[PDB]
Amino acid sequence: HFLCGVVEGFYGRPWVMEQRKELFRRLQKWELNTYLYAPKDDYKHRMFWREMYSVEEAEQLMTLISAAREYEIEFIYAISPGLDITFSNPKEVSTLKRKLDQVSQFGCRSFALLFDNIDHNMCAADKEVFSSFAHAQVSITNEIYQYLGEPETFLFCPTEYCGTFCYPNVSQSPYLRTVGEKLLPGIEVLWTGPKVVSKEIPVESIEEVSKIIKRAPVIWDNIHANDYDQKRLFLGPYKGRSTELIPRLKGVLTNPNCEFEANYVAIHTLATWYKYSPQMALKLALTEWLQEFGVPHQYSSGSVTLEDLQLLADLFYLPYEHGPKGAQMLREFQWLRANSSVVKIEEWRSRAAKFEEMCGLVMGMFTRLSNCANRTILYDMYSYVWDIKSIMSMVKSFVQWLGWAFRGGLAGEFQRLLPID
Amino acid sequence: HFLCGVVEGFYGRPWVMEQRKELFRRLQKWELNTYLYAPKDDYKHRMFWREMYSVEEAEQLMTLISAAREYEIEFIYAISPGLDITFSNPKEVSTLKRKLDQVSQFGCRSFALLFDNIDHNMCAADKEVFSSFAHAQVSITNEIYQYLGEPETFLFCPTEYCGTFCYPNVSQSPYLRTVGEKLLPGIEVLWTGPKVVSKEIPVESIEEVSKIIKRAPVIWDNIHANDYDQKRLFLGPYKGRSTELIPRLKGVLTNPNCEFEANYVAIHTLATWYKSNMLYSPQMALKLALTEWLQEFSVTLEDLQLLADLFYLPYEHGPKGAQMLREFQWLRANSSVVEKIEEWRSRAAKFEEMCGLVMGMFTRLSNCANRTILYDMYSYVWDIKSIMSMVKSFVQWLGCRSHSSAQFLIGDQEPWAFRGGLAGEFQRLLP
Amino acid sequence: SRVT
Amino acid sequence: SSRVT
Ligand SMILES: *[C@@H]1O[C@H](CO)[C@@H](O)[C@H](O)[C@H]1NC(C)=O
Ligand SMILES: *[C@@H]1O[C@H](CO)[C@@H](O)[C@H](O)[C@H]1NC(C)=O
Repeated sequence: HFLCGVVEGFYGRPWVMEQRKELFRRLQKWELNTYLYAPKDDYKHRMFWREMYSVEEAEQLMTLISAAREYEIEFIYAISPGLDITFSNPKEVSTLKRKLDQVSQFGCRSFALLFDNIDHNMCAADKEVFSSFAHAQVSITNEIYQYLGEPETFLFCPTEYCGTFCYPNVSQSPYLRTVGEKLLPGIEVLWTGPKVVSKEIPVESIEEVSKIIKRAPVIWDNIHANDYDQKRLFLGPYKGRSTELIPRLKGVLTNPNCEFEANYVAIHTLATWYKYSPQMALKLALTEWLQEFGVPHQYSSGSVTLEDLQLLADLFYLPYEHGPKGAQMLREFQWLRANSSVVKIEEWRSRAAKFEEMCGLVMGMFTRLSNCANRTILYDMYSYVWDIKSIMSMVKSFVQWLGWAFRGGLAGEFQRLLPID
Repeated sequence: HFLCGVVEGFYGRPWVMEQRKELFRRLQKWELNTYLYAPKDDYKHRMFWREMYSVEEAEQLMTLISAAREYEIEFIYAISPGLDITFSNPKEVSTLKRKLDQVSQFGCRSFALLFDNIDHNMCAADKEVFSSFAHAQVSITNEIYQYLGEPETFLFCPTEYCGTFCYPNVSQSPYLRTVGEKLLPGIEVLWTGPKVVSKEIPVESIEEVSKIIKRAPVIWDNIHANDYDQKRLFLGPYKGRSTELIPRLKGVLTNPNCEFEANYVAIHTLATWYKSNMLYSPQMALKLALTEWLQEFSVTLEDLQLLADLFYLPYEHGPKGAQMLREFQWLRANSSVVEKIEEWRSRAAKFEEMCGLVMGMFTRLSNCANRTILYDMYSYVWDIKSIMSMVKSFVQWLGCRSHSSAQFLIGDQEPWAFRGGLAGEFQRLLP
Repeated sequence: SRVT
Repeated sequence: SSRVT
């Protein structure tokens, strides 16, 4: 059974249960199957990981795992204990087992252990017991596997979870050789690609990693991940992963934007790709998303378009790429600024006009997005669309003036001073 | 009565009821009295001002207006029909009344009409019936004041609601002239200062406006508003406002940060400045607020002191923020010096440490217990935390230059070395 | 300032 | 430390 779905795997506010239930409706509607529970900053997933769910939280989680079953979505409960765990103390281990059990008794049939973004060293007690860092994860992992009874899905996220993160390189890695050889052939290995946010996940590279770990990996994809930049949102199509990768992979679990309602394209298209042109796949997704907008019902006395959503997506597209309308406006503004010294030049004025109208459409897009019925959708994207429309007003002004002191605040001030911006 | 507390008046995601109830609590706990309901993007407050609250909506408004009365907080409900209302048409007025009626029936005694941020012109029908735009606004506000039975508190935010916005100046403007003379003296008037978000409210200016509106205004205070700037958050003391104002004002309602749990300092300190003069020290207030706040969150006072200084006020960083900036501006300026330069090294060590503190603050905030407070500030705290890494590591780099000529970026990056996305790119081309 |  | 992606 190939795994395809979403991993709620990001830093910041986690999604509420009413949202996660909505996630399950959609995943089923788009014929996806998995959900990997892993929100870095949900209390007892990581920081206070040993601590057992209160009876009121135990109620909410059991209701969630049930809803997962209701919608034929497999629920994989992951735990990230690697911050401050002593790998050899059996009180640690017995507090892990006891927690996993607590979840097991909510329904949960599938699990995961995540050792990502943690110190490569370990305390002196464990220096004694295990030879390398790998060996200590492999050991506590393999035990917890057998303890729970070898469930059908069990996932392990390595510390060297992408190509750049392997020392010295992907193939000849002490750490990855130890995982490959000694991790029980039943459990699965997560992998984000060349880089943490891989622009491309090429086939060669998945073979280069599949050898060293003795198995086909499950992609934790951060293509649509947002947590790393307060001004970035990603609404462009799933892209840079060949459909040829499917024969060489056990899954793809996309770690998407923090804002729930902002992930309709990222997941719609992943499911399209699961059955590929990303330009086509977007249109399919934008066209279908548009119906979720609507305009409030009225018993008394301008509605968002497909051309609006195409512009929204193009301005908040992908990590390594702006959408076409975004790229174009940015080209046209670069040409207008650099040719401002020509004020025969009817060209500048005819292209000024066209860009001022391009700017106008961004303002129109926010006006209409503001008047829509789905306020959940509006609130989740508000501060993003606000920003784009206000920079565009400032840019519309500035172009006309050829014919923000504290902006960003302290962060912004320091950032302008770095010479790489 | 002198009105003092919070206007939920910002653009974007409004607060949910259980947030608004926890606010009423705090307004009482710190001896504040009023709450103006005017969140720009609760659709029935403005864009669909004509629309009656539904059944399930009604229960919420009613249960809210309850918790306000229970906590002796004075609920003012606002409505902003400014955009698309035809002022001259009787059926349009009837809707406005009918809706105000509907809310009256939830409990609401106090009301408000806002006419901020709208086109200064009006339609065909209004040009006939009304001599000026100002005449139109005062007419329906009067008619509505009298229809509701003339309640104790009833506000009017004008279109020209700050100094910068009066054509041509404050005293010489037809608009504010018309409002002073023709607008019923039982109606109060909202004012934000010389500007929309004011650095200082000088007493001289509040007199200059007191005369032309013919009364003591109520201040909508945008000082801690953060709805205009995605990267900005304001945890600074209530400041730039003279206690000497109190006597000359009918109130001060602070329009604060969208993130609810980050308004503790913003309101707590407004409380100490109301209480002090029913003089006052912004630096003291802050220390009181930050010590008290800390009970709610392992996170230290120093951590919060730093935090508040990093995210201080619209026109001013805090001491530890401003000094970190000075040093980094000095360190990069005098970096061409890689005897006589033991100074740069020993200061680059002082700096790399103060960066280490911002990292530690974040570790400790993320291990904290109060997750409501963590989540409301997470993206703000992660941003500074992470800009500081790139800064600390760039000072490091300038140092290890004596014995290297590697680039500052090692080859091909992760995305978060090139920030801001499209918006960010456009912005770095404005001069 | 910046804006409203 | 820092311990992040
Ligand atoms: C003006 O701008 C402030 C902050 O941008 C916003 O909160 C406020 O709602 C707008 N209107 C008025 C009257 O202040
Ligand atoms: C690494 O970075 C991504 C995006 O910053 C973050 O969501 C994720 O939690 C971290 N772990 C993995 C496997 O990506």
